[PDB]
Amino acid sequence: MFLYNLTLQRATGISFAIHGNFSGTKQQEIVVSRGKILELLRPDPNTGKVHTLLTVEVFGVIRSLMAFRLTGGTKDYIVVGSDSGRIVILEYQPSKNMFEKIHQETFGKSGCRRIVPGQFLAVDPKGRAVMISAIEKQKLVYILNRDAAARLTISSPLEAHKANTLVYHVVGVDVGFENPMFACLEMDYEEADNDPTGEAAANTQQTLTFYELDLGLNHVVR
Amino acid sequence: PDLIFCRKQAGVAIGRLCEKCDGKCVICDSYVRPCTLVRICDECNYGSYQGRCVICGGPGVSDAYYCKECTIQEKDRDGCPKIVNLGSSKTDL
Amino acid sequence: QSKYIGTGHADTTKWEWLVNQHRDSYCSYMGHFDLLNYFAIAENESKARVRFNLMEKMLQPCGPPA
Amino acid sequence: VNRILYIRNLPYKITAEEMYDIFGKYGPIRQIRVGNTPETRGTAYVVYEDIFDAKNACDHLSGFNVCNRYLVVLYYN
Amino acid sequence: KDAGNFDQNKLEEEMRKRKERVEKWREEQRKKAMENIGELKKEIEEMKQGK
Amino acid sequence: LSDEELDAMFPEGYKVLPPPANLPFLKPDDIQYFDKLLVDVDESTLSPEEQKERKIMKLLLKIKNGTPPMRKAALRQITDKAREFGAGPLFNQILPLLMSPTLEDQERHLLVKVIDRILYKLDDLVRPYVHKILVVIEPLLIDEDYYARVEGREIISNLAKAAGLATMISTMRPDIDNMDEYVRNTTARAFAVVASALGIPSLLPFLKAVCKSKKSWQARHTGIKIVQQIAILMGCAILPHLRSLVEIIEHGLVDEQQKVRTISALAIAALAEAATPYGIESFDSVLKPLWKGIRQHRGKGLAAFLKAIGYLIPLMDAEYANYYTREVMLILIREFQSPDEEMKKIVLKVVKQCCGTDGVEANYIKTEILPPFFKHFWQHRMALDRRNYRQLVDTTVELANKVGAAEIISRIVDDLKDEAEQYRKMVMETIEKIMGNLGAADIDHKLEEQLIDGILYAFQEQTTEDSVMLNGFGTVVNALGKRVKPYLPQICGTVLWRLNNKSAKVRQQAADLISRTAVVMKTCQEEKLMGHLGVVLYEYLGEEYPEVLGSILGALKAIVNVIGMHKMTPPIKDLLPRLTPILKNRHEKVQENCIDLVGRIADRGAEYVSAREWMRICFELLELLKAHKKAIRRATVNTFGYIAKAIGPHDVLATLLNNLKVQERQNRVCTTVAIAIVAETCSPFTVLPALMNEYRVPELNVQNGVLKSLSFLFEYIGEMGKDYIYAVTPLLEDALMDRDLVHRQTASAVVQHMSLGVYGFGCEDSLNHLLNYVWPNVFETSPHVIQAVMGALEGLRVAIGPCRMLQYCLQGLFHPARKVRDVYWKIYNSIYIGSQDALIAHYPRIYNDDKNTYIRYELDYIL
Repeated sequence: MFLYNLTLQRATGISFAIHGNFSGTKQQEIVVSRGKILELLRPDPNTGKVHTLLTVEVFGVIRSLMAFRLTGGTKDYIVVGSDSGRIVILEYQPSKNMFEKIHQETFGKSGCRRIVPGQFLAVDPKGRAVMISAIEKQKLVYILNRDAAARLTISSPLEAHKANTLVYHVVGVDVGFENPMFACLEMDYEEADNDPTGEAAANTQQTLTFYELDLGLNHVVR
Repeated sequence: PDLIFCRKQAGVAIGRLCEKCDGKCVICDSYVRPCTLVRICDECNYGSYQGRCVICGGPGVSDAYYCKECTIQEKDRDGCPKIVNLGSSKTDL
Repeated sequence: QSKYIGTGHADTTKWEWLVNQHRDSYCSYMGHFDLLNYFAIAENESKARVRFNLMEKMLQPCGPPA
Repeated sequence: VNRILYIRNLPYKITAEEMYDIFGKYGPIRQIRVGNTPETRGTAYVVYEDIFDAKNACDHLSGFNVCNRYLVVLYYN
Repeated sequence: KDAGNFDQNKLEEEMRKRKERVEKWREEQRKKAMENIGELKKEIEEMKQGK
Repeated sequence: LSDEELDAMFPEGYKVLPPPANLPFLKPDDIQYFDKLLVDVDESTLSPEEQKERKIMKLLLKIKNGTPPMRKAALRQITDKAREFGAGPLFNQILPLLMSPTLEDQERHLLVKVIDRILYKLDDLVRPYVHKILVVIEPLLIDEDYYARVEGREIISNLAKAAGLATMISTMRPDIDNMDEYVRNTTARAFAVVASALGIPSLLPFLKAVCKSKKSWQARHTGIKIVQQIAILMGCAILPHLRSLVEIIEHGLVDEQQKVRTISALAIAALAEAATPYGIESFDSVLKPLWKGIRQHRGKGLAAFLKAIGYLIPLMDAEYANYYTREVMLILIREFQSPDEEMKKIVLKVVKQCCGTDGVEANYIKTEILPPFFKHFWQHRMALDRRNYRQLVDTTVELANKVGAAEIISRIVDDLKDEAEQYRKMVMETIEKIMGNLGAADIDHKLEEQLIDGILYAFQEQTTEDSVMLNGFGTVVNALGKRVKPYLPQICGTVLWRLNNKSAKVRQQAADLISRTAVVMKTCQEEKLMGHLGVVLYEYLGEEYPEVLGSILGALKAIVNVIGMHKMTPPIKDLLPRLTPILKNRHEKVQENCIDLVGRIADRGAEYVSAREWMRICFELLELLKAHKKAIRRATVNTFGYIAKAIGPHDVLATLLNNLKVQERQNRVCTTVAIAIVAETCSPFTVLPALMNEYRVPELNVQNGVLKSLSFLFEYIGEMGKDYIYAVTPLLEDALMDRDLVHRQTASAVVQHMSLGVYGFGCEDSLNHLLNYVWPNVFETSPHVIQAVMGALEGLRVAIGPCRMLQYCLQGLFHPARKVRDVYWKIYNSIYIGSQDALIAHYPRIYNDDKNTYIRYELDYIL
């Protein structure tokens, strides 16, 4: 028996969303990662209802979404992760109602493991060099720059992976035109799992760790 | 004859190969059906390292690819596929 | 750091194997969607609640000698 | 006779390994400047780490026939 | 082929003649121009005039 | 003495040549501190305080001369010892080590890394040494190679980040007394590099307060120099600091001294180029003077104003752009004829930038820009200026797309036909560029005739080796398209005159141009020039020059692709035996062309041969299937497919099988690849049943060769193995039995190369049948025989799913044998990195012990 699949109705779960001027103009746009499918919605004020423009079956797992419009940019480049380390920075193109992978970079293997990045995506709105990190001591720093034609040139990954330190959440704070500070709720699970007694559960709580990925140092330093 | 590799953070640098070592993959070492292009780390294209073969370690004549039997196995998602070991290190003849 | 983290070797203890088992089985829970929208229906909690619970359980689950 | 010496009649198809093997016959080599300009091609300059080794190489290289031609050595001021 | 080859040769000769004529015309044009330019005669030292 | 001082001692037009690429032996070049391992330099017995740091320099030699880990250990140790080594002696020993000319590329990188580590360790201690690195890193930042300048900038940034901004300010400020222009430029670049890393606004106020005075022209020039250097080093990071820098740079736009005005114009142009294309808000702060002083300054002032306007125009808006262009044309179009090169190149760049801008439409360019550009620029007056010949050609190619190709195709048919070959080369280059940019739409009848006449005159009057005409002839022929048929005899006579000339380079260029324009002319449905082309093609078959032979072979291949049998002039029964010995040549390009020629010979009709001749050709080409050049390896496989399809399955299969025993294992495997070519050239049952009978022979290295051939067969057959995989399962199972030590790697390789090829196509049954036998072979102590099974397991994990592989490998994950877990844990690791989260829903339910919580109860819900 040979079976063939058909999606008689796409998913209806808004597991993620990100707001931004994605079409380029001042028109707001909200992207919803509904799991396998990614959709874009425009909140039409003339009618009140939100119109979902595109429902692209992504064939992956969008662990996180974090849009970013560059310094002096009309549209915004959505950063997406999947089951594999293939990080996709794509920008919407209203020419024919279709997306476009502006840059598909390879980070790690497939499978959302603890050491394979692709879980959390922390953008720096007051700067560049977005962090793309996993749950267990895996975090790369993609430096974004503008070419002569304002191209979104992705730099080399400046890995600042910790040692047996779990990551709760990661967000990039807007610095005052200085090196972008990136805070994360990190917890050292290595120093606790190496004692016979049992008191390691206490006295070891989460901690805010902020790294500065200055271009001068060319690496994310705490 | 167990060759070692760099296996560092795969940057945004494309791969290369020599006039004789251009067909086979940097890891699979096969000439059958190249699937994807290989890459390198930041310490693989730096000054003298500009445009060097990933297998022959000399002049580059093409782009380093992976074998279809090595890209389907997720082998390309590892670190820098540069063929470097204790013998094939930076201070080599 | 990332040499072979995720699995032991020839004389890996059963506890140290189950610890990695749970520590890499929750990442498929905090990241995957069907196995995260399914646990929030059984426990009857929100996504953030169950995710924070699973994250806090990654300290030393499976029964820690701490 | 100074430390740096200029050599003429240099070929256009030569690598650094052959120049290093030619320079290592008399002693060590400290610096070598090859011309990539079309107005400065065919000539180069070489300086050694020792003054006595450079003075010996300037005498040993004067008149060395190679590739059915002759080389011209000059002492820079 | 004893007639086709001859025809080809003739064609080639004609082409050559045409080329020559074109060259002559070009030369004539150049001569005419040399009658008066042209941006300002020898506009090279005018913009320079020292420095 | 240093490398930068030595490079200053060399004149311009030269490049520094690097050296070619239980510690190792010593070297006489490291005799500065090579007395530790060579002499009795006892720093701990009798020596000054902390003299062992000098031996650390010898340890630095261990970082240079030694092993990679032994070299990195020195840096890892010095990282935790720089604070207890003394800043003074440490700097005095580290700076001269890299200052010497013997600092190689890798040596320079190692020294830069060491200095960066020392600065990161000695942060405040680097302040007193600021006068040292500033005198050392300054020349290295102004080196010729980009790597040297990058290393110098990195060292300067590290030294700046080591101390505070006040130290860098107090160091670079009094260094402005260097009256030498080179020293002043070096100090300006050093300050710019220090500001690019220590914060642009962190040093902006100090620089603006120290440079806004009126001491002399030195400081006023150095301010703009540092501004331009910072804008060039930062790049796209001048967006926020654009107006902040323009506020201090606007003091030179109306400066009294012409030098300060030129420096301000250069800085403004650099800032506009760095912050381009968008963001011209700050540019409006000096946009009015930039648009006014175009026809106001004199000489250098007007030149700098035009250079700045050329960069400010494309970044400007659409409304004010036309006004700025009209205001600049008063001094641009009037002074189009440049007395020197600095004005001509600047005017060409400004014209190119204006043409790139969307403000001035094509109408304004054709009205006020086309006639002046054609009169003062479009001429043969630059037949020898290489830079001018490139700049004018680029500007014309950029402006042709906007002003229409027909507007220039009917106006540049004279520079190429001119007798001056020097300007004719540039004219042909520009014509080819315009034809490649626009295409063939804007081509008038008279314009097309004039272009054809000019191209013919240039090709005929090719007194020198001008490849521009050779590259443009093919482009013109492609632009002709269907119009090349009416223009057939002109190009035909041209090619005949260029081919019968009997000149080596002339014949090579003619063959190249014929091969480029072969499909356009021969495929015009003529059936008249085929004989005239084939008679001359096969004539010069024994050309001694290999390049001419390759060109002739390519032309013959193009003719055979455009012509048919027996439409081609050379007979097939004659060209085949004539081309047969040509394939035996050792020439790279000649053999590469001959392979494709032999392949295309059997393309359309393909019979045109005796079977023995085709068999001999295949036997000869079988040795070239593994050549060094990949092009020959691809052409051999591309030709052997058609050769085997034309000859026959059974004959080629029998020939390949008989060839397995001969040609001992130095080039034997390629023959096996040829068998795979049959599988790639014919159906799977063309080599399967014939090769199956080759296993009935009881020979050891006969079945071994059969397995080695089936390996490459299933590795190159692709997705065709799913159609026939159950009939080849027993053949691999019988070979996978306990037969020998070499008949095991072959079966495992066949299985691994067939699983990846039948990935997810619905043939897991036979995969399980083969895995049942492939698993017990895991217990093998042969170091060269484990990899053949390890690769098979790594392929089966990714083509079967861990739900069954881990199911097999679970029973022994804690086996009592110390040498049994060594393989089970290795296989588990190999199956873990692949399908990391895919095997999570594959493990058993580890029951809960009384000492912990082992059961994963968080997955046993019912919802």
